[PDB]
Order: sequence, then structure tokens, then C-alpha cells
Amino acid sequence: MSNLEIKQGENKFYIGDDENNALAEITYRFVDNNEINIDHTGVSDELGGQGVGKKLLKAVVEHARENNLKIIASCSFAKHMLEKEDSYQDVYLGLEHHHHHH
Ligand SMILES: CC(=O)SCCNC(=O)CCNC(=O)[C@H](O)C(C)(C)COP(=O)(O)OP(=O)(O)OC[C@H]1O[C@@H](n2cnc3c(N)ncnc32)[C@H](O)[C@@H]1OP(=O)(O)O
Repeated sequence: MSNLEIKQGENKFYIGDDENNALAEITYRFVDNNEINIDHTGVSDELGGQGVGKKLLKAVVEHARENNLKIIASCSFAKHMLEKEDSYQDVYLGLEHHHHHH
């Protein structure tokens, strides 16, 4: 362990002791032009402070709004996080047509 600093990698964000010993890692990719897709998101269950995932997603959303990027997630985990945080449903394509859930 060292510090919970947001480490940047190959189009990804992670926090941990080392690249391999990452506590929380979130990856994204540019599918078209300004749309970033989040498919992989893994956090250590045997940690305790699982709130790190919130900061990781927040950092992506915050930066997305700055460059007017569009957020899309194939990751069932990250997607649900965006569903929870209505505040992130501005850059995230959560507004398709039906909304809510049903
Ligand atoms: C679909 C994916 O990419 S996840 C599977 C791939 N991941 C890997 O390679 C490693 C596997 N390990 C993991 O990913 C971990 O077990 C995790 C990330 C799934 C566990 O999640 P946590 O780090 O505990 O996140 P945690 O739930 O505590 O907090 C973030 C949000 O996740 C949401 N969440 C919890 N469970 C789920 C779930 N089963 N599916 C979607 N979202 C969930 C919660 O709403 C939570 O929000 P809250 O803090 O307001 O309550």
C-alpha cells in the first residue's frame, strides 16, 4: 500500500500498490469519436473501502463533461453505478427513451 491516488494508465484509471496489485481498476475506450465505453471494472472485494469505485467513476464523468464526451458502459457494474447516480446521467447515455427501469 502507498496512497489512494488516481493512477492513469493506457486509457484507464486505477488505484493500488502496483499495476498488478491494483485495488480498483476501471478501463475505457474510444469506440467512435467522443464516446468512451467502460466494459472492464474490477475492485478488490477483500479491501473494505469499496468507495474507491465511486471516485474512479466520478473522475471519468467529471473529465467527460469537460471535453463534452459521451459515456457508455458495457460493464454491468459501472452501468448500475451510473443508474444510481442521476447526476452522472448527463454525459452518460442513460436517457435513451424509456428511462427509470421498467
Ligand atoms: C461487470 C464488471 O466489469 S465487474 C466484474 C469484473 N471485475 C473484475 O475483473 C474483478 C471482480 N471484482 C469486482 O469487480 C468487485 O467484486 C466489484 C467491483 C464487483 C465489487 O463492487 P464494490 O467495489 O464493492 O462496489 P460497491 O458496490 O461497494 O460501491 C460502488 C457501487 O457498486 C454498486 N453495486 C454493488 N453491487 C453491484 C452489482 N452486483 N452490480 C452492479 N453494481 C453493483 C453499488 O450500488 C455501489 O454503490 P453505493 O456505494 O452507492 O452503494
